[PDB]
Amino acid sequence: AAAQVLSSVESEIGRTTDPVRMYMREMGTVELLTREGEIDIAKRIEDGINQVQCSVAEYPEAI
DNA sequence: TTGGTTTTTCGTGCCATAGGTTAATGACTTTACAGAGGTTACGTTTACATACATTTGTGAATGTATGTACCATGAACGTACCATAATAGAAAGA
Repeated sequence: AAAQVLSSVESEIGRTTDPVRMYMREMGTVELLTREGEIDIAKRIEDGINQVQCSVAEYPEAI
């Protein structure tokens, strides 16, 4: 959703081999998250860890 | 009157009687080689006490080992002198 700006950037770039500008042009796609926006990410982490632990608990020979 | 055959002495040559230095094998005798017999001072073999090493446990040096819970949201963070010409490349008008 941000490659249209990166194409116009790379049209100006004369094959820069320095990884610093390359790194801080690939990392600039995702913007800043909000303060309470990562709470839902943490809850999805909770749901994933709980699903893995339920999959372990349904295995009978783990005990 | 002169040359040459004949003849006799005489010192010289040949033969025989005497008598002495010195070769012979030996018998020497002296030196050298061959025979055993008592004595010396080592050279190899053996046992025994003590020593440096080398083999063990035990008290200290470091070293990775995982974490610390007000708030920390994009940049190079100071690099650098700018020579010269063979050979290609990506486009721009011929």
